[PDB]
Amino acid sequence: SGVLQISFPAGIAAIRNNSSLRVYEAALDGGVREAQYEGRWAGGKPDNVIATGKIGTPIAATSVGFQYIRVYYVGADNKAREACWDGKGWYTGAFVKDVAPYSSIGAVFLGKNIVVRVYTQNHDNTIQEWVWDSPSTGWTAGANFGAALPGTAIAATSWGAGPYHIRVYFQDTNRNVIESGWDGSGWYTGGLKISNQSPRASLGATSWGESGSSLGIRLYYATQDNLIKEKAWDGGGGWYDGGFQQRSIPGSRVAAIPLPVLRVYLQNGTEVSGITEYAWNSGWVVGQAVLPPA
Amino acid sequence: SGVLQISFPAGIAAIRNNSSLRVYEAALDGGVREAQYEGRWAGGKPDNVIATGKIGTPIAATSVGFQYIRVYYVGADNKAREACWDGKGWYTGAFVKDVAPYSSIGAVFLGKNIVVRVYTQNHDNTIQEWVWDSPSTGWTAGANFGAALPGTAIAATSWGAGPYHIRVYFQDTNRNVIESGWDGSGWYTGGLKISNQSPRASLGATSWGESGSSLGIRLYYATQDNLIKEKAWDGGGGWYDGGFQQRSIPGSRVAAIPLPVLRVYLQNGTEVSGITEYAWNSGWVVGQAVLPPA
Ligand SMILES: CO[C@@H]1O[C@@H](C)[C@@H](O)[C@@H](O)[C@@H]1O
Ligand SMILES: CO[C@@H]1O[C@@H](C)[C@@H](O)[C@@H](O)[C@@H]1O
Ligand SMILES: CO[C@@H]1O[C@@H](C)[C@@H](O)[C@@H](O)[C@@H]1O
Ligand SMILES: CO[C@@H]1O[C@@H](C)[C@@H](O)[C@@H](O)[C@@H]1O
Ligand SMILES: CO[C@@H]1O[C@@H](C)[C@@H](O)[C@@H](O)[C@@H]1O
Ligand SMILES: CO[C@@H]1O[C@@H](C)[C@@H](O)[C@@H](O)[C@@H]1O
Ligand SMILES: CO[C@@H]1O[C@@H](C)[C@@H](O)[C@@H](O)[C@@H]1O
Ligand SMILES: CO[C@@H]1O[C@@H](C)[C@@H](O)[C@@H](O)[C@@H]1O
Ligand SMILES: CO[C@@H]1O[C@@H](C)[C@@H](O)[C@@H](O)[C@@H]1O
Repeated sequence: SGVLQISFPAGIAAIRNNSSLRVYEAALDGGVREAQYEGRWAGGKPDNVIATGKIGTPIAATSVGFQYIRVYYVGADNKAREACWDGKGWYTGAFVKDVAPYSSIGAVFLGKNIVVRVYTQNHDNTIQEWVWDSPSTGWTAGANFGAALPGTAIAATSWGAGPYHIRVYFQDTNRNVIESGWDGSGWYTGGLKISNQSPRASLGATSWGESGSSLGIRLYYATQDNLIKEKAWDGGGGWYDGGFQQRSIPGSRVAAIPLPVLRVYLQNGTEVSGITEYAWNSGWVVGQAVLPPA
Repeated sequence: SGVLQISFPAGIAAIRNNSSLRVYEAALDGGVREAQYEGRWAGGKPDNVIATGKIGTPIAATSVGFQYIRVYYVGADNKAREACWDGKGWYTGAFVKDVAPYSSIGAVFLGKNIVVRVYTQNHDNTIQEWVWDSPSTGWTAGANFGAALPGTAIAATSWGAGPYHIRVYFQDTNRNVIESGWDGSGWYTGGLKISNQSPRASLGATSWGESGSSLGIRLYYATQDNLIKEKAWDGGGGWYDGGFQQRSIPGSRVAAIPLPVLRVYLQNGTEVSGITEYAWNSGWVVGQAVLPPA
């Protein structure tokens, strides 16, 4: 066990391809460790580092199956960087952007083609989108959502193609959790608002289905009491308070992968620094008490 | 603006000569910054750095008036190090000791001569005493309190001249806050016990008076739900829950300087990452909403 090498609190990101999972956790030296679920849990060790950022790096991960994985982290040079998987080994990606030293990161693949959005916080504390549509044009600026709380968590999810549907959750300068939305016709301010939350309260999103009845979105958020709670959206909506409620360590990040393998990853104190998996199976249960390298 | 350079959460240390205060706060690049109170608050800026540790460095600070100041921090190499003041300018101390990567620091002067104790957590997770008695002998290993919780906070306070009195507060492997005492005739387990507290809950001790009726000890500590509360010992005895109960950011540190200039420093989310001063004046009040560099 080298669970004590895991940060307290760690940056956490999670992806899945069917019942194959990956969880990316921050080591306390800035190392971004991969944990693998392939019918059992492995990795999280020093030889599972896919890159090194600064101590306290946020992690954001996104994928198209396991055909393409992209993991985002912040270096000690206050630049967001990118680790890449294209089926035959990890490599450094072209994504390099200056961020506020306290910036969080969100990232999404758009549809089943290799199209990427990354959301970071500028020095001026605005949320800026980064766009990759193809190699010819490379990384460009997309939308800037304006002033956000300095240090805000940033949580992004996408579903659909033609058009793509994107939601980005972050805190405004009055500590409210708000939502930036895109459905093909410009960015708007969404229906989701959690009033007057804790400064830099952690945020995690997942989504499943398509626009209409099948659609689901879950947004996991820190309460001022070191709980992680859940806002939920299904089909045509009405945001509501979901059943997920769990005690966490102060500052726990949270990451979610979607139904039908709905899992939520946080730090609740197990083995001190270890990450815990919660699983929806007609009700919340302990999916795995502590992730590798425990 | 400048206050956004302070870590979230930040190591905090405080000392005082009469009504002259010094507060040491960690910048989010590991910078150890000095705020000064000389009838008004100043400092906290980049040209007030006295030393640079790893991001999330703990800070311990101890003084004999303002004739002698010692400030302890952890470097990027997992070595606890010292910045010194002898009344003529800041220099690098001889104290360089290996520490677990997540180690805290407690440090005390013993009496009015130049005698120092530093408490750290070793790689094996034991609490280690470092002894400085004179130049002839230099830094030596002292007592070892055994297994502690990996990443425990460490708070240390001393009073008295001969015998010297030392109390060291830290978290055992069962998450209980416990006390190591020295009254001149060997170390013992003290009466202070705070059962099954949050793994690595912050800790801050001040003491005043002398063994006898005039003795004060105040131990500030973090609760599971982001309050800082207080354990109080007055002269003769009986630990009691103190009046001091404030809301904090997740993982806020706490530092305190003794009555009759009793002030508690913590991070409650004012200007996001600013340190707030509480004052004792027949009841707890706000003394300084936000410390420099804000
Ligand atoms: C062998 O390939 C496995 O699956 C890939 C999707 C990556 O997660 C890689 O780190 C892992 O070793
Ligand atoms: C081919 O380019 C690689 O993958 C693209 C989808 C981007 O993530 C890019 O930064 C990376 O270098
Ligand atoms: C049409 O409403 C938009 O899409 C839904 C899926 C929700 O994200 C809602 O808050 C948003 O405003
Ligand atoms: C049926 O309940 C709703 O959807 C489930 C998938 C869970 O997210 C639950 O917390 C939520 O209230
Ligand atoms: C049946 O296994 C459940 O689903 C897997 C895909 C993992 O999330 C595992 O930890 C969980 O117990
Ligand atoms: C004389 O040596 C200086 O003062 C002593 C009290 C110690 O703090 C030592 O590390 C420092 O270099
Ligand atoms: C006499 O009791 C000893 O000294 C007191 C000042 C307290 O620190 C107590 O916990 C300790 O065990
Ligand atoms: C009687 O009041 C006690 O001593 C004061 C000096 C404060 O520490 C207060 O919180 C404590 O309850
Ligand atoms: C006289 O003013 C009070 O005491 C000073 C020594 C400082 O603690 C100051 O911030 C506080 O308001």
